[PDB]
Amino acid sequence: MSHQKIIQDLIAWIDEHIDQPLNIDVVAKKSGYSKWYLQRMFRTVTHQTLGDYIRQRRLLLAAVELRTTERPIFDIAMDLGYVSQQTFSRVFRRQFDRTPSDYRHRL
DNA sequence: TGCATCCGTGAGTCGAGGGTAATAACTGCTTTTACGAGCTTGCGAAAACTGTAAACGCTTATCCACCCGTGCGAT
Repeated sequence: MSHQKIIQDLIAWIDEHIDQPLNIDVVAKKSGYSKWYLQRMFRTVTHQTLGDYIRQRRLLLAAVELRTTERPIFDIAMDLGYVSQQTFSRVFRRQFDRTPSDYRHRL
């Protein structure tokens, strides 16, 4: 089994469990590998990062929880690896170039 | 020294059903008291509006250290 089949399984590993507290100590242990070694092979298969991409699906989930659900900004961050919305609102100007308040207005 | 008038006594719980009636003047005249009518203050409400330290949600400016963007290495 080549490693390009490993990371193909890893793209369906998280697509249901980004609302869960999913950390690297779960992803590495339930893959059969170590904590660091999964990140070296992750570059040569999809050209992007791993610890930011789980945020990139988490910040994708916050936008589809804002354009559909009435949940506030402060405690969507509580389930997605943040302890407050102060940093969680800040990276959204990097990921989608918008404010977490301004997305729901422009339809 | 009787004799004659007089004041003061006379069980206790309950009970039922209730309260009266005879008879008595008219007039003109003058002073006091009440009853409704109509105001005057004033007092408790409704409906607006001008001063402050927090007043509901929410962005940034920072600092920093867990983690690890990757590379290269461990047997």
